[PDB]
Amino acid sequence: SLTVKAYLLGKEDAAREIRRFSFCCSPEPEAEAEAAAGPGPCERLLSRVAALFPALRPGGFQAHYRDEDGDLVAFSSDEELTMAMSYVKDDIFRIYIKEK
Amino acid sequence: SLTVKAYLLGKEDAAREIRRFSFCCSPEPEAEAEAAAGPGPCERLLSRVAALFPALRPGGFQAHYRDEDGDLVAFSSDEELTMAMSYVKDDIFRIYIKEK
Amino acid sequence: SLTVKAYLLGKEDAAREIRRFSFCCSPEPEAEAEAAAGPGPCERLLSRVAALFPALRPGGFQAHYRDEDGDLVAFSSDEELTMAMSYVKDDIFRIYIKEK
Amino acid sequence: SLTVKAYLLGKEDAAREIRRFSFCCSPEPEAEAEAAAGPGPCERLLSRVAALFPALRPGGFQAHYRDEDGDLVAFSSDEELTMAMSYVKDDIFRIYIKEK
Amino acid sequence: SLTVKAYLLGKEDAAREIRRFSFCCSPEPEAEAEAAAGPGPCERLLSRVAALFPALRPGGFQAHYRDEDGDLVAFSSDEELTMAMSYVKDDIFRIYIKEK
Amino acid sequence: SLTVKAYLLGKEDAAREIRRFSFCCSPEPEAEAEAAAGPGPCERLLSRVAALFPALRPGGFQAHYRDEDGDLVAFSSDEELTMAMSYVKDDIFRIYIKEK
Amino acid sequence: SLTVKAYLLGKEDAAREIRRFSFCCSPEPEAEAEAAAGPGPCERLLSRVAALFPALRPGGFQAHYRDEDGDLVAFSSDEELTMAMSYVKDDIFRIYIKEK
Amino acid sequence: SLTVKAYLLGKEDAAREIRRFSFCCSPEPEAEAEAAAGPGPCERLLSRVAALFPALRPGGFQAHYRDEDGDLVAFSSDEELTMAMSYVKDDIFRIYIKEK
Amino acid sequence: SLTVKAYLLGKEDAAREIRRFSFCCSPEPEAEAEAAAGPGPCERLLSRVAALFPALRPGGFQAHYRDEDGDLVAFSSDEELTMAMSYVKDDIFRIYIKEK
Amino acid sequence: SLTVKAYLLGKEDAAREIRRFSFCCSPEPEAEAEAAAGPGPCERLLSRVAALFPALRPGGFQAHYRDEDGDLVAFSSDEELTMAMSYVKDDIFRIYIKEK
Amino acid sequence: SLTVKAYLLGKEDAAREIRRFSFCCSPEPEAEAEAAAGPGPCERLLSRVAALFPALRPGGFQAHYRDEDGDLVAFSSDEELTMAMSYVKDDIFRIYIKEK
Repeated sequence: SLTVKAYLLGKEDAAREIRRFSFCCSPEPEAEAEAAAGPGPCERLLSRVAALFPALRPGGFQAHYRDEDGDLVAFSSDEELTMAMSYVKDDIFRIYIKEK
Repeated sequence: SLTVKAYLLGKEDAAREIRRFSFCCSPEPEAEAEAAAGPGPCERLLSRVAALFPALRPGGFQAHYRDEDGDLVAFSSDEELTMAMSYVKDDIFRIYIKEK
Repeated sequence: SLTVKAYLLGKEDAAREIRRFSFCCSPEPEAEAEAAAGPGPCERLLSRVAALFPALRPGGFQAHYRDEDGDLVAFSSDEELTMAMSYVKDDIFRIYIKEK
Repeated sequence: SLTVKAYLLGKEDAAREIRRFSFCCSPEPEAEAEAAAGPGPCERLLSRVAALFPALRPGGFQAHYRDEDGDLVAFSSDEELTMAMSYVKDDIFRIYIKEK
Repeated sequence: SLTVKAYLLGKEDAAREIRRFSFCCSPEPEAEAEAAAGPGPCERLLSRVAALFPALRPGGFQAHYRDEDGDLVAFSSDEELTMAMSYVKDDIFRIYIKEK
Repeated sequence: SLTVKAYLLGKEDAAREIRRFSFCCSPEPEAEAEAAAGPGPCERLLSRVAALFPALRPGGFQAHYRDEDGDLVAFSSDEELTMAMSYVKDDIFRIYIKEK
Repeated sequence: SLTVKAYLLGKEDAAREIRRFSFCCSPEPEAEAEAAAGPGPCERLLSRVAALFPALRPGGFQAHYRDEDGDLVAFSSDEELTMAMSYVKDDIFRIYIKEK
Repeated sequence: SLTVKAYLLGKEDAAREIRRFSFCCSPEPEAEAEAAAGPGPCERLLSRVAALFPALRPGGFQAHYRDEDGDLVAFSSDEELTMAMSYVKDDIFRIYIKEK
Repeated sequence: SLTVKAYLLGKEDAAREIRRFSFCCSPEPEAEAEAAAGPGPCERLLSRVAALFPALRPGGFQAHYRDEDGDLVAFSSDEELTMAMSYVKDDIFRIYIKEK
Repeated sequence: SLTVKAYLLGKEDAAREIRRFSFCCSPEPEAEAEAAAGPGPCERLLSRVAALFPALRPGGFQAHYRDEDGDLVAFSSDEELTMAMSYVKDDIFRIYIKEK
Repeated sequence: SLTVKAYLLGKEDAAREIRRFSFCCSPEPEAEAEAAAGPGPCERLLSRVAALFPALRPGGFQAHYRDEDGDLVAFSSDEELTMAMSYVKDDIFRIYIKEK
């Protein structure tokens, strides 16, 4: 299991709302194309953040993760998630949520 | 139940009058053609706003709702109402009333 | 018993006069059509505010009550009164009186 | 699905009315010549904008879309629509409606 | 039994009112759909906090609980309650009440 | 018998006035609905504090009692009184009186 | 492997969006003219920045890299890339993305 | 029930050992002369203090209780115990144990 | 399960060594006289503290627990343990170990 | 793998030397009694700290780990190690080394 | 090639002398036991620092490297060097030299 921490950013980049959800270490929830048609972790995470942060649009936001440099990188692909977890050594995945 | 908030706009787009009414989560009040002859939610809402905002014409106004972008979209169809509620996560439906 | 507080608003929305009256928890003062011909609480309240606030017209004013959002909603129906009291938990009903 | 945003322009090129409609990602609604006799997306869009913007003529208007440069290009062909969508990366197609 | 401590937060995030209630270790008060139609602990807690904190709206507030990091996470689901109790080792469940 | 000590709090939460009254260990003074219509200890205590602390409103105050944590919990129910006495081992019930 | 960091510049030369991608130390992805018809690294990088920075045009931007002096040099040739990497000693290639 | 706290005093009247035992509010444990032959509370208390404070003699000590003045009064009679409890209002009986 | 925290006291009553062990909520480990011949929790705890605190004698020490007053009470009976746990609300039992 | 961080403490409890070693998540290095004769993790860790901290005795030191309270608990048993790791969520095990 | 930067520390942990040397990416300079009899990188580095920092003893010093936490870890084994380089992403290995 891997708890993912999300940080909501308003206009002054100030923490509006905080919420976390339990995630599986598994690559993807489903295997069939009826349930995985390419993505998996990204589409899963972006789903929870939507229901968790109703303050903004359901799918009208980008999640930005810090890199080795610290800069924000708006991720939106499973390939980018596998990389983002490579940074964190612990079982906590922090990310910066922003509404488009 | 779903409370619908209406905002009256004069000439300077300034809030003239504020009023709310309790609405049902149901699709339509009646089923017979004697009582539903196509519309339902739109005709119902537009009815209340008229009696609630006597300051203007009874049926000589358009209700504009914000979209995902924020822009105003003068709705006047049930199909447009079902969509407008899809935006709001809460049980409060805000709309911008304007007299023609 | 339920004390109703009224706030008179001039031109600058400034408290002109303040006055309160004792009201009954009962639905309506009378039952016969000779004394209740539809309304009850609204017609009763609007009656007192008139005699209490002679500064303006007797029946040429609208009483606006705050909602869950805080916005003003010019009430003028018994059905709207029962709802307005649902907001206040205490035995004090505050309202914003304005002359038309 | 693809929401198309339209902007009405008066005399001072000022936003008169705003309205949006849900569109299909599909090439055309119908395949038979009885229902597609050459056009498809253009004729479909121009149909909605007419019913949506009754303020002007039903078919006496031209829809202008921004290009790579930003300039307005009055489109009126399906071949031009497929190209216009190539600009927008998102699922929102903005266009400038003008009455002839 | 499990005593739940709630902390009311005004505008300056200062403790407005403090109140506690005795809760059952049981999963849910009732089993029938007439009495449990999905939720249980969340709907129960949120019910008490409403009657306990009349200072704000009855159901117009979000309860935020500290996580392993300490950040506030506005919970509103039974699945989130079972997790929140997993943090506290004692028989005291602290939470931060905020009115919407 | 059980002596109840009350502490009056001004603006600086400073002890304005101190007064005590002898109470009965009994559940309620009366049994008939003409004399007990639900409450008993709360309504009894709140009655004395009013006559004892005329400095403020008769029934426009809340009595807050310390819990196991020490925090103040504005009680106003008999069910809450039976619990408050469970804390004190002695025959002295201390409480913090505050005018609304 | 070599991570390339890109910096998006608006109108005030302020960092709009940040995103990184993993690159190969290899000269070119493919060798055949069907896949390398002259360029290689430039065309590859400019491809990613496009998909990564959809905020602007797909191929309507120039990437500027700092020199020994620090000044910006809009590169757009493989010969210029091999040189740009000669500056950085680490495995991180920073560049300034600007939309034309 | 009544918890009795005992304080052991060495040579410098310093608290050597602390220990408490649960006592009954009842006058005497037994009624028959085979079990009550005059004393009751004194003989009972002095019994526990012996087993509790083995540091000194089993029955070679005197228990001194504070009076209204505060001075120590070596009690050793049931008649003296009933009086000693009359001082304490709470359910805690403190006494000063000293070995002869 | 119940973790018991022990505090070693030298000559200056300063924490020499700290160590904890997991205990069972059960009354006693065994039931037969071959394994319970009267005691149970006391003999069990005093056993662990010995092996845990080899700094002093194996069975030449007394464990003192705080009471309602805070004073130290050298316990050495199962009847005293059941009482000591009645103080702590949590699942942590703190005690002051001293070598005789 | 699990990196264990050790902190050397002189006379003023000041960090004398810092050193870390890579450990296996496995229960024990060996299974045979020739290589595991009861202990495993404790004997393994205490072995490394000795070779790593030659400043003091090889086996004349105690490693103290923080608990839930924060206090130091001189561990020296495998059963105590499994518990110490239960505190840390990450893959880093910190401990306070002290020479006897 | 890999340049190793060393920092000399006096009494006030102030940078006394700075010096760097070019190192090989290779595991060890020699393979024969006449030239590698176990160590390699450590013995090589410690050799240069000696000739480079004649201010102190030739082999009477310890080199401390920062970890993931930042704390100093006096390394003196090849196994520790391979790990220290794993931290630095660049081709620069910084270390804190201290004379024993």
